[PDB]
Amino acid sequence: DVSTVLGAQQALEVVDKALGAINSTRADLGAIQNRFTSVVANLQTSSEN
Amino acid sequence: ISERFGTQIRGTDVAIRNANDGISLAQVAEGSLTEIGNNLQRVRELSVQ
Repeated sequence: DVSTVLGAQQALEVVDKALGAINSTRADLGAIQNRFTSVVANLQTSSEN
Repeated sequence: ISERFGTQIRGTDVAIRNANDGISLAQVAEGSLTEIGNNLQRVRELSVQ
């Protein structure tokens, strides 16, 4: 809510917490992607050998 | 004498094959070690931050 002062003053905190959660999840997905790429490279080398 | 020479030749060819198999084993082992090393390097680069 924003029609009063308290609504905005508490909207600030709720938005901060939401952003924290979003950023942590994005970091985790990036880590997964890196690991999968490394697995692919190793598989290709072993198959050639 | 000719049978002795025959036995020697027949042994020599399979010896060649066995040596080649040893080469293949060494190749595979080195192939895996290289990837282990790359991952360790990345961890160190992350941790100096």
